[PDB]
Amino acid sequence: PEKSKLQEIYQELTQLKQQQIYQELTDLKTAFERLCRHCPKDWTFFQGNCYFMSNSQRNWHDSVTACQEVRAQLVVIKTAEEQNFLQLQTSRSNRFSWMGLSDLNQEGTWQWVDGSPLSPSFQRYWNSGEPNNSGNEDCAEFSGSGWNDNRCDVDNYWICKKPAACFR
Ligand SMILES: CC(=O)N[C@@H]1[C@@H](O[C@@H]2O[C@@H](C)[C@@H](O)[C@@H](O)[C@@H]2O)[C@H](O[C@@H]2O[C@H](CO)[C@H](O)[C@H](O)[C@H]2O)[C@@H](CO)O[C@@H]1O
Ligand SMILES: [Ca+2]
Ligand SMILES: [Ca+2]
Ligand SMILES: [Ca+2]
Ligand SMILES: [Ca+2]
Repeated sequence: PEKSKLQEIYQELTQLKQQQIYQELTDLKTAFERLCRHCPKDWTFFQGNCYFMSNSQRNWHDSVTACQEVRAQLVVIKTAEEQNFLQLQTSRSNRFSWMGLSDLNQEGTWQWVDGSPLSPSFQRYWNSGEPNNSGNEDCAEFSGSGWNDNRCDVDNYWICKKPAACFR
């Protein structure tokens, strides 16, 4: 079967100035996954991943579960280019949307739903004066041209993300 041979490729990979060897290893792995670009209907393809801009609103927690139900994740932003792309989409659609970011576990400590912390290089995306935790806000949303922390129980459109697949 096809899905079988694919296994054989990832299998061999696992079985494979040192930082220079791994850097090229990442290039190779990426050159292959680059061939897998199938996205579910109505989803957007962007840099190897598929994004879904919901057509309805939900609170933050319900948005998180909505994404898991389609084998995806409330969008966790990894690069500046990704952030700018999403911000433009939400900006043009005039819709406030949730992202997988919150300081729920510990006020002030922003963390993505995949465990990773908010890097200082992303602090520039917050809107002027944010995050102000006005009335205890622990969830991030695309608001205007930047981010804003809002209440978890508020309703917003959301965005989910998952890797493009090799088979339809
Ligand atoms: C405590 C409170 O509810 N204040 C609201 C304002 O919202 C707060 O301040 C803004 C700047 C933002 O930090 C929100 O997260 C706070 O809840 C509210 O301003 C608007 O707030 C929405 C977000 O819900 C957008 O950010 C708009 O751009 C803001 O103008 C104002 C007017 O709606 O009412 C209270 O002061
Ligand atoms: Ca290379
Ligand atoms: Ca809090
Ligand atoms: Ca908070
Ligand atoms: Ca706020």
